[PDB]
Parts: sequence; structure tokens; C-alpha cells
Amino acid sequence: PFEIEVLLPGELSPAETSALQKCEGKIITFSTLRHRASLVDIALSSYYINGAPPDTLSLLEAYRMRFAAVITRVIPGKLLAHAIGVGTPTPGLFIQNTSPVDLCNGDYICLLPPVFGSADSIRLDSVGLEIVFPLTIPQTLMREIIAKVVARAVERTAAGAQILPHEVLRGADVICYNGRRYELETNLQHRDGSDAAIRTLVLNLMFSINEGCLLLLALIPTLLVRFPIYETISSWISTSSRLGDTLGTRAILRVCVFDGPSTVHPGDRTAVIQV
Amino acid sequence: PFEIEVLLPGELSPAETSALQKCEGKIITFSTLRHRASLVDIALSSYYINGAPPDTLSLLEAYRMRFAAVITRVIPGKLLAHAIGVGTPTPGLFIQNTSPVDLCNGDYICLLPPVFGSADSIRLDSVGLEIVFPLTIPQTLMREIIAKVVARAVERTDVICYNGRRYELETNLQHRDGSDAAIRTLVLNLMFSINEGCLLLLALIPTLLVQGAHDGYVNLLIQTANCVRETGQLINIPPMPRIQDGHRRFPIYETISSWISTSSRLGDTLGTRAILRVCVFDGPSTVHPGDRTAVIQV
Amino acid sequence: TGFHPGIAFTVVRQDRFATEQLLYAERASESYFVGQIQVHHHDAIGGVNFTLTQPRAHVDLGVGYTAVCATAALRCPLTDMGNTAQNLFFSRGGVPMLHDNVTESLRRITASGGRLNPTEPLPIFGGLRPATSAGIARGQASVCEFVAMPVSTDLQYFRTACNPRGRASGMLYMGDRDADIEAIMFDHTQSDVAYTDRATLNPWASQKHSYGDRLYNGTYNLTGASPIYSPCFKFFTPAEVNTNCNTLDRLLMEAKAVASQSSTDTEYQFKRPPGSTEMTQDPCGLFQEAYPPLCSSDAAMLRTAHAGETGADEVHLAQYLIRDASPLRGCLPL
Amino acid sequence: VAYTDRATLNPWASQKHSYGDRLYNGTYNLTGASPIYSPCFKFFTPAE
Amino acid sequence: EAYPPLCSSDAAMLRTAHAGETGADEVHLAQYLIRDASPLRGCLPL
Amino acid sequence: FFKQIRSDDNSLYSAQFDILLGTYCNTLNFVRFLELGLSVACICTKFP
Amino acid sequence: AIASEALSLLSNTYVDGTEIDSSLRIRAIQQMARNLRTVLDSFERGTADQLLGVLLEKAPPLSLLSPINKFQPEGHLNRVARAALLSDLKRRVCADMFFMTRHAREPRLISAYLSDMVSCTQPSVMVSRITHTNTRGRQVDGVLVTTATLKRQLLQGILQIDDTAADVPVTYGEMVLQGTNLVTALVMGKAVRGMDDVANARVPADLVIVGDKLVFLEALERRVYQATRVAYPLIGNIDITFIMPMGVFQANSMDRYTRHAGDFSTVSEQDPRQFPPQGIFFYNKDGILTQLTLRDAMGTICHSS
Amino acid sequence: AIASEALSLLSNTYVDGTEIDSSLRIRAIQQMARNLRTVLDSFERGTA
Amino acid sequence: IAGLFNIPAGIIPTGNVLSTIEVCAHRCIFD
Amino acid sequence: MPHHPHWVNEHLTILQFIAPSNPRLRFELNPAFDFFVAPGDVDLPGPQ
Amino acid sequence: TTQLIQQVSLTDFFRPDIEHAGSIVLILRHPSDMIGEANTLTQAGRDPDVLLEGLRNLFNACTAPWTVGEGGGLRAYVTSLSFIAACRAEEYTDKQAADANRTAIVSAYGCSRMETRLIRFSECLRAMVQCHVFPHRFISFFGSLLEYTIQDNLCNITAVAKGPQEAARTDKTSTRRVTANIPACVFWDVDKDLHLSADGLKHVFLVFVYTQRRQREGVRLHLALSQLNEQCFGRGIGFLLGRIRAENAAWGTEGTRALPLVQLSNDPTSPRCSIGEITGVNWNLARQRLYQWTGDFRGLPTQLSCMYAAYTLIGTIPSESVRYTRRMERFGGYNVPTIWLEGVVWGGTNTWNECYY
Repeated sequence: PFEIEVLLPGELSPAETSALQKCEGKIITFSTLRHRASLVDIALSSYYINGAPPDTLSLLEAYRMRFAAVITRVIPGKLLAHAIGVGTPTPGLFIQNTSPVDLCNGDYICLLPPVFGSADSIRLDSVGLEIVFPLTIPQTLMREIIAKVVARAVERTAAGAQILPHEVLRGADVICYNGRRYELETNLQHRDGSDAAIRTLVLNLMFSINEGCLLLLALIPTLLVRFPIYETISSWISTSSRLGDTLGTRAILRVCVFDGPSTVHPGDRTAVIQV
Repeated sequence: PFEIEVLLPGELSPAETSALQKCEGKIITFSTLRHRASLVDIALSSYYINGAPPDTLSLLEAYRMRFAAVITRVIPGKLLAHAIGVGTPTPGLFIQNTSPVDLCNGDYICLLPPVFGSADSIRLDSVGLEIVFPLTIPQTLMREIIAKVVARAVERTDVICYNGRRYELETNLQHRDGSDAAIRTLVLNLMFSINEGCLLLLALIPTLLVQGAHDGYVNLLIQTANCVRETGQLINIPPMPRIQDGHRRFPIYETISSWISTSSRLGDTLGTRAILRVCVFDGPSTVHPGDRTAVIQV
Repeated sequence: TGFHPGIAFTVVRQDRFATEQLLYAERASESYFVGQIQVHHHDAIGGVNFTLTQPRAHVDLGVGYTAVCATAALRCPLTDMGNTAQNLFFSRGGVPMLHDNVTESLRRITASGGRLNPTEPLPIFGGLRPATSAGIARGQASVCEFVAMPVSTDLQYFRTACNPRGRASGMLYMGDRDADIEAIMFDHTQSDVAYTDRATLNPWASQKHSYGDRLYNGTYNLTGASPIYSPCFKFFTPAEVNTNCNTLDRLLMEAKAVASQSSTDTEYQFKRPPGSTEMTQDPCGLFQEAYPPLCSSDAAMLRTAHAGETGADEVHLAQYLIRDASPLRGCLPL
Repeated sequence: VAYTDRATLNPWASQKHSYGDRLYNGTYNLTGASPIYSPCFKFFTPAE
Repeated sequence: EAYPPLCSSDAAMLRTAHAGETGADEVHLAQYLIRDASPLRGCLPL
Repeated sequence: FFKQIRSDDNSLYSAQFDILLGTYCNTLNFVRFLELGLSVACICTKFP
Repeated sequence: AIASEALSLLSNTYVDGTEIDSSLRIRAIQQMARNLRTVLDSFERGTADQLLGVLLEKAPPLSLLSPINKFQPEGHLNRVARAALLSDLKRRVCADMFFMTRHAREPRLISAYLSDMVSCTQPSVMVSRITHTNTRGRQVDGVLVTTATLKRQLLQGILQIDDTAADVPVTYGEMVLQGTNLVTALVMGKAVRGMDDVANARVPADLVIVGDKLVFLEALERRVYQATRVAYPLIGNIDITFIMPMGVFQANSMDRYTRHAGDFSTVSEQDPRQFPPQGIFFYNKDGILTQLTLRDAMGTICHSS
Repeated sequence: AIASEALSLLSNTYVDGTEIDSSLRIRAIQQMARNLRTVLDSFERGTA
Repeated sequence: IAGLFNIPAGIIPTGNVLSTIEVCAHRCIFD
Repeated sequence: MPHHPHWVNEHLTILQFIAPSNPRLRFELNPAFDFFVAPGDVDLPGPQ
Repeated sequence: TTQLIQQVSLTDFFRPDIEHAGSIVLILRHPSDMIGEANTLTQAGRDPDVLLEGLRNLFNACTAPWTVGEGGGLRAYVTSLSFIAACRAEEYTDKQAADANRTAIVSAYGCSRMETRLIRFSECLRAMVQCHVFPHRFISFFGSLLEYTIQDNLCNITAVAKGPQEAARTDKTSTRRVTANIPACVFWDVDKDLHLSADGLKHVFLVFVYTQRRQREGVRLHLALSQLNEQCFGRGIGFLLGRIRAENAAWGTEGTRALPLVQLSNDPTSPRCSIGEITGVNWNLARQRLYQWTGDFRGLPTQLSCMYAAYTLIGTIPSESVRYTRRMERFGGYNVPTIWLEGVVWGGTNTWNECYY
């Protein structure tokens, strides 16, 4: 079995040590696999590109190229972890639920950058870095979650762009799972992540789609009863293909619970099988 | 661990056996999976469609239908090889780089026919056949090649910059049965990306052009695009209709979701899919053409 | 067309030279602890890969300094002292022009008459890397950063170890409090530190939000997307620091051969590749100073007609010739 | 290569079919019957 | 590569009037005198 | 191969052969840390 | 590394006895032995690369350490003395860059610099039973590690050799926790060495005498770092910045003068050296003339920024 | 139940032999004995 | 944090240190 | 006139004429000839 | 080499007593999510609460009807494949095998409140495919049943997750090995329709054919066994289902001038709208006409209203030249034709591919 050891730093405050003890079964994502690694690869510092902190669209691309791992146990002077990579037969693999939705048996696990609310994370002020943990949501809910968040942002731009808003609506959006509703983003104020991390995500989505039902309407005018005209096609194919690989859905784990509670709430830990 | 045994033909000349020993970590394809097989399946003669050598568009369809296999240690008599497609654990798998482009850690591998210069391939005179090995590039380079090949196909009925180096493609379209088939699957994806919600997104063009300036970033989005830049200052876009049942329905939800599944299917049906991920332990970060790397099954 | 507007420039360049060092150490300078080796069976590409591993620990038993190092000799130069301008078209984010043909023609004209330029297709969602040229001639080229200034500027200031910012700064002028590194970097209500008779040299690249300071500061992130290196970055970044010991100890500890900030494979001096670990000694960076080499506004006054040494006139009529005052005086053949 | 600020020094004897190149390349055989030696020959032959 | 020998477009600026070494000025008015930079510097008497 | 000589032709008396004239190799001596003069820069010890 | 056929031949466990594989098994065992004998010595060799490279991040520059060590009135100084010392530090660093290259002719400045470098650092603890010594009995003090080129340049006529052989310990001096130390590290979590409180080999090695001390001189490049794929340290790099004005025009009538009458005469009626300049000229890496005109600044001034 | 670390401490197959882990191996096999003596008696008590 | 062991901790010293100089002048190397 | 002529910009200096950005550089081969581009398969003079 | 999954549930849809060891068992999502998805995805014009009417009566004819809403963990989690096969037996092509399995599952079960339960489930699925709430996202997959224990109306079952079929030990039957058993109604191999050789490795899929018309909808469940590729199965299924695809494309949605963009952009002398007026000062007289286009597209077949199938990989068979055996044996008190699959390795993630063409 392949395992990665993260070296705990010296002269760490006891409060930061106790909080590290809490995040036992959480997911770490490693750039390059090696038996010995440093905290710089775990901190958010290794994640940001072009100097600025990373973006949601950038984080989605980070999770694909970068390899994931799972913490197993912490030690007052050492930190261990196991990989979900090539062939490792990890025994007793358990994870902690980080998403607000509940999980059940036979549910596959995917990953997602934090979108709903402010991401919780451990912050080490002494060393000067923080470690952000990814969100773990089921598969069936993942494709719906993304479509609802982006559609929410376009509604805000429309209400600002249009001279008058078209406010008349159904109420508040909500995601239901196992007879439990989530009622996300009740208030219109508190635009915390409206355009803070999903800004560029909406832009690229607002251009490829606009090119979608426009190119067809400009190529076959029979649908509704100087100019390249080909480089636009090649550019549209190259973009829409890359964007699709970005917003992919690939399960990473399966929740296989034996002699235990079927349904599990945010904060509990369950044994999972490597898919 | 599943492996397939390719029985090499007897009476082989010593020169060809050495050349076959050079092909240690390349990839071969099979039509039907079986433990014991013959050399005729791997030969290009098996790729024939009507009576002739295949086409680059026909090869893209043979690659999806056929199974994938990876060559391993070859002995004088037998030729060992392992399977890829079916879920089967393989410890310590490795591939030889065949593309002129370099690879690094964490790159997805695709599979496309030789579009560059004449494919380097073993030729057997005594047996009478020759075997062509497929070409392996990363995902990013894959999507760019398909885009230009399809565009050239519509033209009938090129330069690619990678790492500051330019290349060319000699696409071959001597057939016509396969060319029109790609046109069908293309327009069927565009036709299924049109719902009641385009109108709203098509009405946000003026505020997009306004946002284009004093942003310094949307301009690059605008320059690459051509339609929205031209329609932005040529059409009126009648203001707005109403919703049939707006008291309980969200119309822009489908369109933003109906497109997600369509785009994901686009990259695979048009060409091939990702087959492997390269991740070498205790090796170089960048591999050069001709060298071998340890890769993981996808 | 050659018309000279009302502005002058200062060019800043950075070079690196491979040198030979000499190290001395005391007798009992460190305590070394070695553990026991462990074996790790592991599958391989065709066979098996055993891995041996051994831990160790090191502690310096010094009540002071027990080791010294000195760069003794000089080997061949690595980079080249060429004339390669820096293209500011590798970045994105600034407010653009209203008309797009304007900026297209601007970029085309800037690319014309240069060496490094972004690729023409201008790939969206990329790095905007320059085109890879053919074989290299005599070493890695080094970029040059331009800073604007008034025309009638003191020429005697460029004859010694000056500072490109126009005003002396750094953490070497302290003694009472901590809120003084910020005081002497932009506050123009008091005289300069070095030349205690004026605020700055050029009032266009030394204020809090002057043109040069807005161009590159590190906290504004104007050239985040640019893959090329910028040598004038360290003279503008404020380089925060805390107070734990006296200035002498802080100075003695800062000089420790910090990591590099370039690449030794490319020919354009790109940014430091993430993951490459090579240590280089960086003098004149902890002092915030620069040495002026042998330059001259005119070429005739550069060499005398005696088949030998070079001329050293100061000013002929309106031209000038700056005598070399760099550490590299008895090298670099002429 | 040497002077990375210009294409050539003289554009009349450095192109593919310039005057100086056409005069002598070794692959065009203009002075085959000439028994006299040409020193500039070695500088214009591609020299595989 | 090729080495340029001691040449000059004029013959007057070639030799100084001092019964000894030769002159090595660069340009007088519009002529020129290239200083020798060939490996054969301490041979070929003058 | 069908070789047919008329009567006592040539290529019946030429004894061509190859010959190996020996082989060579290196020695690859070792080195210990204590024999090096650097060992007077630190006090090493073992610690299981 | 070990190969598949080799491990298969070895794992036979007496299922053979023919005459062909009796040689292949022998050759596989020989290959394994040949590989292991070098893998073991790899650690003995890499110990000396871990050292000599742990010390380059501890050693500060001599040009800075020497005047700081000269000026020690009270350790802590006032602002006036600190500024006076910083000026001298700047002056020393600007000049004393390359000793062996600039003062290559003069061979006594080099000995002076070596003596100053030696008498600059401070000693450490001295507890020891046996240590490195010469044949007579004098103890050694320090080490001078360098390149073979500098070693030869120093040994030719600068330094003088004192001895060619020396005595060196051959023991590691292990230590382990036992007795009451094991019981206190499990119920409390602490430990102390000792816990008893009641209250040689002739080895050839060059030795020189610099200053008044006897130091070792090493130039290891053939014993270590030879025929490997790793680079030799002490070949580091130094970065240097250069600054140059381009189009400055001295706007004054007393400085736009000339030092002689017919300095640079010209046939034209208007002297083309009174107009303000535009470019700057200097030398290349190989002594070639280069030019930086105003047109080359068209990439930073004509931007949207 | 049996913890993961206590399981690895026994599957070592003589890859150890230092001092401090010999005690960790002792307290590992003692927890199994203290637990197994109860589960067996649990069946005996469970019959009633 | 340090200070878990007694700072004086009067016991048999291992070895004597030399170069008795002003140590307060530079205390950044210490922990 | 779709584009601008290439024979009317004679204000360039030698540096700009030599730099690789010069589009009319490739046609400067012989000092006694002028290499231009003209519509093919026409006779001069021709139609209006 | 294999792993197991346990779960307790109510026995109103599954009876581990009569079901043979090795049959397929599926699970269901919480029904409360159906309404939250229906009221937001229902096509415009259609009534969204007909599903609620069809759903309430299902639990009204089921034991413990006062336990819906909280989801404490005591609901009808799992179900059997034969259950859905009997619920929709009137749609399979094998008339006699369908109705035989139907009567068998009616008799072997309580047979008192079983027929009513079946018809409720039938229109339940019918109303499921009425508002685009397609039942391919609410029906997951479990492995073949391995062991079970029941005391009354509540059972604890354990099944294999992935791996070889005969690598487990049921340890209470005659032998310690089991093989996959399926009703002959759902089995449908496509290669023998597509006329290709059946040799080598073959994959297993589950398909959900959908028919969408006015007051007439249908949903079958087929376990396809084909050698076709992972994604090429989609192109293969369309050739056989070309009828229903075209029927849906015309009867799926039951509830305007072009513009010459490229023409007027290729030619000059068209009304231009330079950025100088979109800056945003008087952006109405600048865009007064610039075109009209009178354009809108509301009622058009979406890619979701023309869907007719949804498949998913379940497992493979490495042994070439499979020899599946079909025979009739007693199931409770009646005989049903079952097909026996041997040596099938389970695996594959639960991802559904929808064939909308």
C-alpha cells in the first residue's frame, strides 16, 4: 500500500494542533506523489495561479490534473495520509462528510469547490498558511448544483442590465434530497461569491452558449419559417469541447456501509470503498 | 490482470524480429477480445472497410469500436500484451511516446491516427502485411486537431502552435461515406442546444459589449468570438415574451443545464475519449519523444 | 520617425555569472545523528524496485558563526548583455481602448521591430508564450526594463552606485520604531535619506501611486499573466519585515544565497519555474543599488586612436560617457 | 543568430536564390568547367 | 568565419611619421582603417 | 541454396573468419566518509 | 532494481538441475551482488554531499563578516556608528568581489585575505577524547573546501604544505536509551541523555598552515561527484544589476562645453553633437558594440496602462 | 474490533527489533487478549 | 513552544563552550 | 485599391528595411532586377 | 476479493424469502424528492400534481402509511427486478413469459393486497413519465442477493458490491456458490439482432425505454448483454428503436422570420451601430430599428422531450463464448422461465447515458 507522510512543522501552537486533530477523515489533493512532502503543497498557496488566489473555474481544472489523498491519522509530531490513486489497497478507508447534504448507501462520491457558503478551513497564522478542504457531494446532485448556481448569477446580471427587473418569480430556489431541503441563498443582499469566484465561470458559459443557438441560426435559415465562416466553427468546437471536459463528472469513491447506519449527516464519518 | 497472447508467425527473418523487439511499450487494437489471437487482426489489412486502406475519418470510428491493448515484453516466439478498456488491475504499466510533442505529469492521453508525416511502422515482406501504431497526444492538443479537421471537412463538401512550435497536418479525405457522417452528428448537437431560454441570453449582448470595455478581459473573449461581435451591432432582438407558468417554473435552468450534458458528449462523439493518465513515480517531470513513462489506467 | 519628445528613460538590466566559491568551517561545527536504514519492496515496470531510506538530524553547536564563504574566482558569463526590450502586451486586465482596430494596430506596430512577441492567433485561455526560435548564439538573452523620467535630470547621479527608484529606501535606516520602512518609501514631506537636499530624483516613479509604481509593485499585480522576468520588481516591492534583533544581525542573516528568480534552460529569461531548486547569491539586492557599466551616448568618444586602451572623456559637447564603476572591471574582454 | 536584431547584413547574397547564392552554391554547378579554385565556396554550400 | 587583416581605404593613414610602428587610427574624415584581428599578428614583417 | 560448381572452382579454399581479441572492464573503488578530511567539521553519531 | 526473469530463476527453489540455467542463475546472483555493493556505498558517498551543502546556507559572506568582526566596541551601536559602518560595508562589497581573478598577479594579497578569512569565525565546544591530528601531534582546526583549480593555484606558491598524512578516528559513537530512560519516555514523554547524575589511522591528506592554524584542504571532485549525474556545488551564481540613462539632456550653458578647441571638427556647417541624444552605446558579452535607442522603448510606453 | 495500527504492528514479519516498538507490540497483543477473553464468555453468558 | 524543560536544569554538563563574547548582540539565531 | 502599395514607403531606414518585419524584403534578390507581383495570364497593354 | 452491502428495509416491494439467491435487487430514492423535482421540471401547460395523486395512493395501499415525510430510515428501500418486470409485464414482447411471472409474483406474495399495489405502481411510473421526472435517476443498482434474515415484515439483506459472482460463500444453501438469475422477459441481447459474431468479452446494461404521448405512456426494463463498446451502445440502440424515436419527436411536446446575418455582414452599406452609442447614454435611438427580426421560439422539441432510452454499464463477462442457460423452475408454487448467467464480474460506476436523438 502506498502512503504519503506530511511532515508536521515545529513550534506549532497547541490550539492549531488540536484543530488539526479534528480533521481526521478529510481529503487532501497532492500535486506530485511522493512518500515525503511539505505543507506548502497542501496550503492554498500551491493552488493559486498568476499570483492572484485561485478561481472556481481554475479550481475545477486543478482537481483534475492534481491527485487526491485522504488523511488517516494525525500524530503530535507527524501527519500521515493515503492515496486514492493507482492501485493502493487502502484498508479501513473512512471519510468525513463536508457537504451540508446527507449521504446514503450505494451513493458515489464526487468533488466540488465550495460554492454554497463560506468554506471552512484550518488557518495556521504562526506559519502563515491555510488548508482548504474540498466538498464531497453525491453524483446525482452534482450536475444539478452547478446549473442552479450559474443560473442564479445570470439572473443578477439581467436584473442589473435590464432597465426594469422581471422580478415575478416562484419564490426561493431549494435543493431537496432524502426529504430534506437546503433553501440556499435566501437573501438578495450579501453578494459574497456572486462575482468573487464564479465570475469568470459565468462569462465563458455565457459566450459558448450564445455562440450555440446563434451559429445554427446563421447557417441554416430554414429553421424558422470578408467573413471566415469556418474559423468560427473550429473555434467553437475547440472551446465547447474544452469546457465540457472542465465540467465533467467522474466518481471517485463509493459509500459502502456495513453493520452501520445507512443515512449519514454532515459531520459523521463512514467507511468508503475505492471505486 | 488480463493479458492477450499474440502468436507471431514462424519463419520470420532475424531483422524483423529485432525490429519487433523495438516495439516494447506501444499500443495495439483488437476487434474481438480473446486470450489467443492472430497477427492478421493487428495488421492494417484488418482496418479495410470496403476493399481498400481506411481513411482518417474511418480510423476514428475503428478506434472507438475496437478494443485497446498495450504491448509488453516480447519473446522470440510469442508477443505478450495486456488489455486496457475492461476494468482489470495492471501493476506498473508503461507506454512509449510516439507523438512529436512532449508530455508531462498529469496529462490525459488520447488516441488518433497518424495525421503528421508518414507513419513510422513495422513492415513485414515475408508475411505480406504491415502494422501501424496509433499516435498518442494529450487532451488539449487533441481537441484542437479535431476542430480543424472537421472544419476542413465542411470546406471540401493548417498550423497548430504548441509550446511555441508550429506543426502541420496532412489530412486525408479520399472517401466520402465517413465525411458526411460527421456533419450529421455535428448539427444534431447544435440543434439540441436550442431551448426557450436562448432569447434571454441573446438579449444580454449589449450589456456584454458594455462590459467588454473597461474590463480588459472580456475583449479577449470578444475577439476570439465572431458571431456575437457581429450581431451585437446589427440586430434589434425584440424585447421579451412572457412565461406560460412563471409562478413555479425556471426557464433558464434547462438551457444552462441542457447545454452541460451536450458539451460533454461533444468532445467524445466527434473524436475519441481519454484512455490514460500519466503519473510517474521517481521519474522525470517531462518526457521526451521515444522515452517511456509509467501511466495509470483512467 | 525619430522626433524626440520631452522625456528620458533609464534602462535596468540584470545578469548572472557562474563563479567559484571557497568555504571554511570550524572543527566542531555540527552534531550529526544517523538512524537505521529501512527497505521498501515495491512493484516496478518489469521487475521490482527496492528502496532504501535513512533518516538523519543536524544541529549547529555555535554560540556564533562557525562557517564562512567567499566568491573567489569568476568563470564564463551565462547570460548575454543584449538589447531585448520588454513587451508589456503579455498581460491582461487594464482598461483597454474603446476602438479595437486601434489596439490591434498598436500591437502590430509594437511586434514589428522586436524579437519576442505573443503568437498572432492570440490563444484565449492560455499563457501567451513567444514563438520558439532556432539555435542560440552566445547565451541566454536578458530583458531590459524602461522607466520614464524628466529630460533635464542630474547626470552626475548616474556615475555612482545609484538606485533606480529615484529615492533611497530599505530597512537599513531605522533605530527607534517599526513604522518607518513605510515612512521612508513614499513620504515626500521630508528630504531623501541619501541626498538630504531633495525629496526624490524623478517625481514620476517614486510616489505612492506614481506611474512607475502603478506599473509594477507586486501588490498591484499588473503583469501576473506575463511569463517573462522583470528585474525592476525587487526595487519596487516594499519587502515587509519584522523586528526581532538589531539591524546588524538582520543584515548578516539576510545574505544567505536565496533561491533564484530565473531559468537556465530557455533563451528569454522567463519566470522562475515552480519546483526548480537552485540557490544563487544575490548581492546588490539587499542594498537596493545598481552599478552603472561603461556606456556612452556617442560611439566615437568610446575608443581612442592609439591601438589599445579606451577613451574616458566625460562630456564632449552635449554627449556623455559614463566610466565603468561595476565590480566587473578587470574582466569581460574588449 | 549572432545579431538578434536583424535578418541579414546584405539581402543580396543570403536568400535562397539571391545573386550571391545563385553565383555559387555547389548544388547549382555554375563554375564546373572553371579550373580555378574559389575560396568563397565553403561558405555557401549547405554542408550536410 | 573569416579574419580581417590590416587594411585601410587610404594609404596615408597607414603609417605614422615616427620611424617605427604603424598608425592605427579608425576614421580620418570619410576613409577608414581596420585594425588587424587575425591570428597572424606577430609575423609577416612590415 | 543450390550451389553447383562445374569442376574444382574457387571459393572452396578461402577460410574467412572473425576473431575476438579480448575484453576489458573497470574497477570502481569505494570511499568512506571517515577517511575524508571533511569529517573534522562535525561530530557524527548513531541513534536508532 | 531487479528483473522479472532474474526473480523467476531465483524463486525456483530446487526445481532444476540442468546445465544451461546453472549459468544464468550464477550470472543473476553476480548482477545482484554487483548492484548491491554500489547501492550500499551510495549512502557513504551521499553523506558527504548532505554535508557540504548543509553549510552553504549557514556560512555568510566574508566581505560582510570581516568588518563586522573588526568593529566590536559593545556589539550594539548608535545610529551614527551604524551609518558609518554601513558605508564601509558598501565600499568593501563593491570592491572585494573576485580575489583570485583581479589580484591574480600579486600573490600576497591572497595570503592576507586567507589569513583574514581564517581569523574571522569563532570556535565551538571542545569536548572530545580523540580528534584529527598530524603526525607530530598538533591538532587541526578547520577545513578549506574548494575546486581543484583554486587548490592548485593556492598550493603552487601561496600556501605551504605542512604534512601529507594525518590521524583520524574510526568510531561512530552510537547511543541508545535503556534503564530508567525507557520507562520515563512512555508514562511521561520525556528523556535525558546519560541519566547518571548523582548531584586512529594514518591517512594521506594535505595539511597547510594559514595564519597560525593547521587546517585541512579538500578539493573533492574525483572521489565524489565523479562519473555521476549530479553537479558539483561551489559553482554557484551571482546576480548583478546594471542601470543606464538613455536620453538625458543637460539643460545648462556651463556644462555644454568642450575640453579643447578642435575636439571633433566636421565639414558640415552645423555640428551634429549639440542636439540632444536619443540612444546609448555599450559593449556586448563578447566585446561587440550595441545600441539602445528610443524606439526600443515602444513596448512599455505605448500600452493601455 | 481491531484497530488499524495494531494490525500493522503484527503484520510486520520481523522488519523491526528496536527497543521502543517492542513495547508497542506487547500492548497490542494484550488488547486482543483482553478483548477475546470477553467475547468468548459473552457466548457463555448469552446462552442463559 | 519551548520551556518544557527547566532552563537552568543543573546537571553534569556535556562539554564546555569557548569564545566568551557578547551573545545578546545577536540572538536571532537562538530559539 | 484594396490595400496599400509596397513601393511607396521609401522613408524607411536601412535598419527598418533589414528587420524581418519588412514584407518587401523577400523580393530584394538581384540588384539589377525588381521582383513584383502581377495578375497572371494577361497581356500588357490590356483592357481598360 | 469481493465486498458486501447490508441494509434493512420494509418488505412490501421485496421478499427475500421467495426471491432466488443471485437475483438482481434495486433501491429507490426518497419519494419526497419526486415532487420537488416535478413542480420545477414539468412541461409548460401540463398539470404538475397528477404525480402526487398517483404517488399518494401508492402508500395508501401500503403498510405503515403514516410514516412518510420524515425519512427516519424505515421505508421501502430496496426492490426486486422481477417486481418491475411483473408491474410492466403487459408491455414486453414475450406474452406468455410476462404473464406467467406476473401471476407467480401475485400468488407467492400476500395475494390479498398485491394486485392493488401493482396497479398503483403501474400508473405511478406512468405519472413519473408525465412531467419529465424519468425513473432512471431514482432507481439505483445493488448486487445479487447473497444472504438474508427476516422476522416479520422487516428484513436485513446483504448483497455483493463488485467482483466475481462465485467468489462468495452463501454458507446456508446446499452449495456455497450462486449464479445470476433473471426472468426471461427482460433478457434482450442486441448482437443477435445486429447480426455480428458473439465471441469474447461482453458488457451488461440496463435500458429504460420511454414512450411519450397523450394519456398513453410506457416504460419497460431490459437487461441487455452485448459485446459493443462503452459508448457505441448508444448508436447501436437507436437503429433498433428508430420507430419510437420518431414517434416521440412528433408527440413529445403538445403544450418567426429568419435573419440574413452573414449576408448583410458580407455586404457593406448596412446600418452600422459603432461602440460610440452603446457606451450607454442614449441607447434607444441608436438601436431604434437596426433590424426587426420579429423572432421568438417557444414551442420546440427539447433534447429532454425527445429522449427514449437511458443505459448504464453494470458488469462484464471475461470468459469468451458465454453459454447462458434458459430453463423453467419452480418459483414459490409456480414455474417461471429463468435465464442463468455464470461468472459475471460486477463493477462500474452508476452513470446514466441518455439516448435522445
